[PDB]
Amino acid sequence: EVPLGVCTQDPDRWTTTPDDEAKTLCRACPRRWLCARDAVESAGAEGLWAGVVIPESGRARAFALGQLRSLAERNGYPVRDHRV
Amino acid sequence: FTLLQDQLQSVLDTLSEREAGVVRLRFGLTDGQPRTLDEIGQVYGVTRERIRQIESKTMSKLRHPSRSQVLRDYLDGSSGSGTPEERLLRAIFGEKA
Ligand code: SF4
Repeated sequence: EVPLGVCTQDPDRWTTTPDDEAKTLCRACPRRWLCARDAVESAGAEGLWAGVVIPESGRARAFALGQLRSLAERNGYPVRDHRV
Repeated sequence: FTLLQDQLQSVLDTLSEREAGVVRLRFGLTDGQPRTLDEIGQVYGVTRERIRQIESKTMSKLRHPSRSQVLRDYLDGSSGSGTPEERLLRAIFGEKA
């Protein structure tokens, strides 16, 4: 099976207090572009997904979700629009 | 086989004590009776607005793959249950998952 992201160990270091070592691990993550799709499809995704810390609001959040949508599609994980 | 109840317990243990308690109260994992946000403010002694902030933020922690990716496989078997666990799962994953 595609393995779990290492984030499942120490979830808070991705969801709540992300640091550079966590982002480094996302860059090496085998499910990174699946994770980027899922960030766009998740209600209110926040924090470190797919190597991108998603801001909680504003145009910065719009940019991060736009980038993750485009990278997801580009790597074979297009967002299902019926699920956004 | 790890039961959904046991997987949810392990996931909830990754939350702060107050986040876990708010979640359990909200979805009736405590006794089978879900609580309104006003009632959860009743408990914990905070305003309805803080219960709402905690709930939204905790829900986004639970949706992140660090907590959601092993729960996602239970959704289809749990959907249509009528259970509190299905209720929490559906709140995490939404109604189109
Ligand atoms: S890319 Fe996603 S699944 Fe992989 S470690 Fe990062 S947050 Fe976890």
